[PDB]
Amino acid sequence: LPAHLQQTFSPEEIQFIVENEPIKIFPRITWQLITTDDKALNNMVAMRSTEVVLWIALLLKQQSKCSIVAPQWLTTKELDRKIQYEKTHPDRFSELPWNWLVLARILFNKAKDDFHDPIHELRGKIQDLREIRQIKVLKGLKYLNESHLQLDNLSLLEINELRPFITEIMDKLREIHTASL
Amino acid sequence: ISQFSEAYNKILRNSSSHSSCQLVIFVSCLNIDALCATKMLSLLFKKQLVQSQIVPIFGYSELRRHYSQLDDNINSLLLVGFGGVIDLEAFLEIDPQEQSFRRDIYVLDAHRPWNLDNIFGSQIIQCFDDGTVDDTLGEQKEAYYKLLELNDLSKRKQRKKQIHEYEGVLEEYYSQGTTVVNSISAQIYSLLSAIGETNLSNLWLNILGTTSLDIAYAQVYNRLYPLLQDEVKRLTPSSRNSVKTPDTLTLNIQPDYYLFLLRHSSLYDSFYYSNYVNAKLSLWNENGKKRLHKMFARMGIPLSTAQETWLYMDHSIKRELGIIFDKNLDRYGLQDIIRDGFVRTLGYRGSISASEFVEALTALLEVGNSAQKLTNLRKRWVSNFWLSWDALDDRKVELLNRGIQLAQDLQRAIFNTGVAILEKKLIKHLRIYRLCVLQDGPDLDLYRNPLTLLRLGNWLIECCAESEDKQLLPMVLASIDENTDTYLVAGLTPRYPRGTKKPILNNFSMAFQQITAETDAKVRIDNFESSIIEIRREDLSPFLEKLTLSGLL
Amino acid sequence: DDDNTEIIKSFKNFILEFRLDSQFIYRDQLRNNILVKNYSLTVNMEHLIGYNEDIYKKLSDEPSDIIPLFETAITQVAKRISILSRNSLPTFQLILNSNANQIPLRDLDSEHVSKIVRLSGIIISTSVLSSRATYLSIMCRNCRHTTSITINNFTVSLPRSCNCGPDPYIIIHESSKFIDQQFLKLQEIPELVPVGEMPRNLTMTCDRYLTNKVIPGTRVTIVGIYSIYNSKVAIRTPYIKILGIQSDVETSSIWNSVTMFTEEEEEEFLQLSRNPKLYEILTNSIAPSIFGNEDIKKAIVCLLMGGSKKILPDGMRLRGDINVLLLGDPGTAKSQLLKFVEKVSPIAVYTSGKGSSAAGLTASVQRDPMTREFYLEGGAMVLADGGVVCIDEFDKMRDEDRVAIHEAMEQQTISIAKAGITTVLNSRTSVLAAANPIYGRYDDLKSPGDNIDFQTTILSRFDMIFIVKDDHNEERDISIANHVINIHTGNANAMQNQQEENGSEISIEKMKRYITYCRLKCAPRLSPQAAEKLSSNFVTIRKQLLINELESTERPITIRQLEAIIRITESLAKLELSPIAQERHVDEAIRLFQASTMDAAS
Amino acid sequence: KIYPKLHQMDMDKVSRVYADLRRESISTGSFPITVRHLESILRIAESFAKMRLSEFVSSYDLDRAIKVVVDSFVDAQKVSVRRQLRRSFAIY
DNA sequence: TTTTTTTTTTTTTT
Ligand SMILES: Nc1ncnc2c1ncn2[C@@H]1O[C@H](COP(=O)(O)OP(=O)(O)NP(=O)(O)O)[C@@H](O)[C@H]1O
Repeated sequence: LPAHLQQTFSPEEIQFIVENEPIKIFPRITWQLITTDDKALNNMVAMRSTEVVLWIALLLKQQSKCSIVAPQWLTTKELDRKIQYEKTHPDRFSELPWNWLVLARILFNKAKDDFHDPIHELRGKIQDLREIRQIKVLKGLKYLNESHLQLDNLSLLEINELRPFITEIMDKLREIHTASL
Repeated sequence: ISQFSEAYNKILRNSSSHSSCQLVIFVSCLNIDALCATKMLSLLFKKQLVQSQIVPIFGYSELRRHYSQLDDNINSLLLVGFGGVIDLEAFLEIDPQEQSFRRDIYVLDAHRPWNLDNIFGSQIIQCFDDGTVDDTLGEQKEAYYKLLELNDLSKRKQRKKQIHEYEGVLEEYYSQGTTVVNSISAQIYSLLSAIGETNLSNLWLNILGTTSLDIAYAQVYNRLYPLLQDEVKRLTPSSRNSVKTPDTLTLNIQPDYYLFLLRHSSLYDSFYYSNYVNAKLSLWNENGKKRLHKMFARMGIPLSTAQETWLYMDHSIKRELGIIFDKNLDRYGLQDIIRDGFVRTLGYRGSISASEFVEALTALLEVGNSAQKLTNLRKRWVSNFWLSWDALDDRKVELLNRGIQLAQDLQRAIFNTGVAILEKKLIKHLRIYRLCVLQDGPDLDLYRNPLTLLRLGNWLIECCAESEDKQLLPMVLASIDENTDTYLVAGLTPRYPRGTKKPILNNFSMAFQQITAETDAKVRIDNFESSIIEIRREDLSPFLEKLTLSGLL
Repeated sequence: DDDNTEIIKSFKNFILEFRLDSQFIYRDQLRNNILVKNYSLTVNMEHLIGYNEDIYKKLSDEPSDIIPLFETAITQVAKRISILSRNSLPTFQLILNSNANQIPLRDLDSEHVSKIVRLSGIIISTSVLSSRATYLSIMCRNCRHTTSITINNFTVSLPRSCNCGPDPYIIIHESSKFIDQQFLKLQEIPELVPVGEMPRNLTMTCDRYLTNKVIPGTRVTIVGIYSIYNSKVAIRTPYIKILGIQSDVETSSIWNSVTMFTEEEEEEFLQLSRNPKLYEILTNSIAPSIFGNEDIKKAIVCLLMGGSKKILPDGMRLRGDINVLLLGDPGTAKSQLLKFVEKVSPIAVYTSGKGSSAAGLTASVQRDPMTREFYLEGGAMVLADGGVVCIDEFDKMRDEDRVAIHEAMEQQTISIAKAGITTVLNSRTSVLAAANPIYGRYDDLKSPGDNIDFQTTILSRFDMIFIVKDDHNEERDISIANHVINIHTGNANAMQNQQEENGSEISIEKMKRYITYCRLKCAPRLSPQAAEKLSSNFVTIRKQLLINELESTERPITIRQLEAIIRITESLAKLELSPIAQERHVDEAIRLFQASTMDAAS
Repeated sequence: KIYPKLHQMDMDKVSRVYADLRRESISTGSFPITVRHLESILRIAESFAKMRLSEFVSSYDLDRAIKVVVDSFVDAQKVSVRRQLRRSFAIY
């Protein structure tokens, strides 16, 4: 009996979800490993771009025998185009990698060394991004009605963290409304 | 006697397996030299992904307790700060266990002289002295190879005379003043350097490790600045700001002071609880009090501004502070305060000199928490040891600040107490040595800590003797609260006024042994450190008569 | 001002950039508080000195000329945080506190004027809310030019430029925005630095979210700024404008109130209830000083929790919690005891009067000699409402409102019909009577009654009445006499209580938070049979004191005495944090007043 | 300036000897002792300590105080104090 | 450009 949470996923868990996504790395090394869901690989070329799953890269980065590439979406000049799109579109949430907030904390915890100037930059840009996005959320919350919801582009962290409030509430809405008849 | 790369790459061979391992550190003990060294070492093991148990031993006998207690399939071993004098092969015994023996043991320390069993007869060790003391030390070379394997009547007293020559030679070694030499941290730093790794952390841990002892001599620590400052020049965090940045944010050299708790405490009390100010300027005296206020009368500084928090003193008073000092402090003999040493920066959380960051580490040692009561107690000390382990970790800066204020608590006890003993005039000059004793007062449990009396009598030897001409004399202090009269007692040695002609080699390590070789009733070597023992009041007074004669030094 | 605008940019920088690893604390704090409608932020000056020293060096220099600027940016910060554009958004408040360095009040003169001073003192009396301008606009009496003034802080008369003259402008009152201002009258701490003299009171002023933050008569800390204004040479009145204010520990309390929650309390308060010694360990909280007198020692506790207070319709309501008598020979420790008791109370007033120190024991309404018109001046009993009543010298209390004590203890009120005002105002205050009995031990061979003034009725008015008799007796002394020299130096008994802290005993600044805690939960109540037990116990208490009075002895008992012992039950029960009360539970409350029944028998 | 302090080591003696100073304070009349009366003795000694500027109380510093308290009480007793002398002797 | 104010409450006292 899980007790907690229970319907919603723990952020602690959802991170375990996203940790299963593919990304590119820059190996130090030149058995098999066999594993299960891995496929690849034969001894993987050092100092070259290669696709793997995140968590393995996390661990070998912990041995520093690999280096994780910054996602091509994650950059200062890019965040600018997206957040600007965000200000000029008061209703739509624009477009995101969707595992991103988790990715942010994940990489900054360890992968911090691989980026060029994420420090004192992106954490602010994404704090603000999450900000204007958060007010776009909260302001979208007055249209809340049964039964229709367009959250469109919203991140799983973003969503799940607030899941209980719309879910639980909306039931109290729909139930009573159709109950009228 | 081996370069680090060999023993390290060899401990690798015995290193990874599951379940682990089998090898473990013995943190030894409460002395700080291990703490940084262990931590970097910890990180090392954590960097090579290797499971290790972590043991914070306290008692000397407690080592026997632990080695005999649980070690089973352990294929290799680490130890610190111990066995630089007494051999474990005798202490543990051991005995052969399966050439290429089933178990390796590592041991680290700067204390001298090494045991005769330490460089030669390699069984448990794997002697770590490299590359500090070669020396030679060609005396142990003859302590075995002349000793081993050792007309027939006249060559009998001849062989025994040459052996008596080796006996009288080797007798002088192993009978000699015990001293510290080099912070093991820099050994493991040049070790990590041999492997090629240098982390700004690890150099700062080196700083704290080296700096750990700076109240005690240097002596190589004087030349350690180059062994460190150059590495500080080996680290170029950036060409330029890059303000601040909120992260890295790394150390630099600056005007440090022997004056105490500068950054986080009032400038007044900074001069006031500080050791160097104490004896030189006579702090227990009201004379030197007013006289100190003369210093601000030359510093253009308000008594209020002395009561001020360091954070709020005017930027003017900050920039001109050192120059002011240069225009004044040279008057009373205070020119040796100023030091160019190292300061870590968390920036937004503040900046802290190494020298400062040391003290709060030493705070968590005594505070911040029938013979079984004191074992439970020592156990509490070892318990609060760990809070200092995490107090090394930057991740929580908050818990550190506890011990930081606690330093003001400690010193507020100490400073007050020392003076309390000064106007009492508890000093007995004796002949060979100055000595005192503490029967009672406030917070004697706080005086149970070896270090509280260490800091205490450190402060009090600096105090009692600047010099304070002439002929600096070694010291001993004692105290009791509970346990029926354990009377914690420690040996102590004079610090020169920054101008050290000789190493000076404490003789009480041997002498207390001569009393433990003497009637030795109630005497307890349960302590790791020869400088200090438990003693019963009943036999301590005759322990004092037996301490008078024979005077060894 | 573009210099000030560079400073504006400097603070916007200060907020957006700053990090404690990794969230930007003030930045979070903003969007946190904007939905609180706090519209204010509390900033550590140390995160500031940690961010850039420069801006403080100039901030510490003429903060008055900057503090509003500091706000004009952060009020803009919300603009870039609260919402996106392309309302109405109120001009922010800022409250800054810092560890700083404490300064004593008596030494405050000139010098530091127009700077920051951290300091404590204590507030005496709260001024009424006084609202002040925020925005105002004006049409001209003659040219009808429409002016707009943003009135900012921190006088300044209205500008006259578009006969037109001299200054033809009157406020547009309809469209204007506003804020409250408190006008704190606060006093230096009782301890320092009176020297020989009287405590000073220096006047300061709250505004906006700072207002009503602090109770009259509670220990507090204000930072603020030392400044002056004329207020009819040049002889201008000294004062301090207020930013930011922080309560001295806690004080929080008011109103309804606070926890908040820091969960470990519930558990730690429940474990207390699971500790069988808790009642008695509270008893061991009360006097580190006093060894012995365990009876009255158990008697103090049950008052502070509050007892049964039940309001049942109609307007009939019975008091809590009760009254207690410390009357006995000097050497009772009862004044030393009381000086524990008041420090225990979350909110109370210590009265040795007469009334304390200068207080009319009851509120005495006194005309403002300026602009006439009587206004109620407050009273010790009044200010102590929902808190402890401390009384010494009760032999000497004011006789006229002695009756207002004879009343307020019971009806939980004081009626003032005097002058204009008829309002019956609340004193729910619970009295503890510490007075010294007439002639000491001499009323013992006499009639013990009429000891208190000329009537026995005061006893009825009180509840737990206790006569403390110390004979010079052996060995009960030699152990407390042994306790003595330990108590003094070196606090050899005050160390011995710190291992009982780790072993058992309460910290007692905790005890405040405990009694604050369980007085805010609803009133405890007994099951029926302990009550019927109060009936067969008391039918014999009353029977016993008619039969005791078979000697025609004058006296003592009432039907408010039984009920008095009732409230002690819900007291001792409110210890338990239990809606019910067990039979024996009540029973030691019985044995607890039982000594007072023999006080009737002696 | 000077702030005197006794040590508990020799000062239990005044708990036992106060027991001596009160057990027979029963013997004749009452009181005019209190537990405050006991409290005050240390207050008497500390003063002499302040005169000696010893900064903490010597044993003799008590002997002053104690000896004061003795006859402070003793001739304050009535002619029955003829007996009350012979008891407080050991408190000399 | 300035205007205009003695009872009631409490107190300490022979
Ligand atoms: N546990 C204790 N019992 C008795 N006396 C104590 C105790 N602890 C300390 N004392 C001392 O004895 C005095 C106790 O107060 P006490 O003599 O009863 O005066 P009081 O009655 O409290 N004041 P008052 O209300 O005017 O009679 C204090 O002055 C202390 O010095």
